[PDB]
Amino acid sequence: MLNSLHAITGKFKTQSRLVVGLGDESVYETSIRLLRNYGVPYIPGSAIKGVTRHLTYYVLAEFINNDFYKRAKTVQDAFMKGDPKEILSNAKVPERCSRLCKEFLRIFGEKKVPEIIDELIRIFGTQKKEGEVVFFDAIPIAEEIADKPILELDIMNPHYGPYYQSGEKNVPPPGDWYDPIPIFFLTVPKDVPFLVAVGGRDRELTEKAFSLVKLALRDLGVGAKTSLGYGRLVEYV
Repeated sequence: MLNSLHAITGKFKTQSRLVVGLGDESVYETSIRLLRNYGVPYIPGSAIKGVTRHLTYYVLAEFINNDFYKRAKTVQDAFMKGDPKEILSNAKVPERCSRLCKEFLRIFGEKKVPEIIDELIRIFGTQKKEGEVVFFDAIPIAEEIADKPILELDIMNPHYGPYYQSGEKNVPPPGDWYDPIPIFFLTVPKDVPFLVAVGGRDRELTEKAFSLVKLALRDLGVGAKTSLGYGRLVEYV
C-alpha cells in the first residue's frame, strides 16, 4: 500500500557529536543497530517531536506579554495540557523578534497568529485533538557510513525539572539532584548520516512540520547534553 501519507524526507549528518541513551532495546532494535549500523542507535521520533514542540513554545512566548521564563511555561503548558487556542488568543507578532522567531515566521508565510496556532494544533495535536503529522524515527543510513564509527560508552543519570526557571540556575538546582538510575549513553561521532522524515495527508502542513524539524535539529539539538552543543544535525547533498 504505503501509508498514503505524504512523506517529506531529508538526509542529515551529525554536525557535532551525538549523545544517545540506550533504552530497553527490543530484538528488532538490537538487530538493526548491531548488524546494519555499526552500533549507532537511532533518534526516536518522539524526541524529534519534543524538541520541535519546544522550539515553537519558545518562539510563541515572544508573542505574549511578564518574565520570559513564565511566558514560555505558559505557552508550553497550554499546548501540551490545556487549550492553546483559548490561552494564546491575544497573541500578537512581537516588535523585536529573535532569530528563531524570524525563522519561525518565514515557515508560516502570510498567515495570522490565531491561524498558525491552528496549524500547530494540527501538527502536534492537543489533549482533545489528534496530531495529523507523524514524526518518524530518525535512522542511521548504513550505506553512507564511510568508515566504522568509533563509539564511546558512558554512564549518566537523569535529572528532571522545568526547563524554564527564575534567575540564573545551575543544574541540578540546590536541594535537587540526579535520580539513582544509571543509564548507558553512546556518543556518536560527527558526520554520521541519518534519515529524517515526517508524514501526513496535508502535504503543505507536513512540509511546514519538516521545516520546523530542520530548524530544531540545527539550532537546539537532540539527544543528551545539547546545552553543551551536542546533538546538532544539518541537511546535506
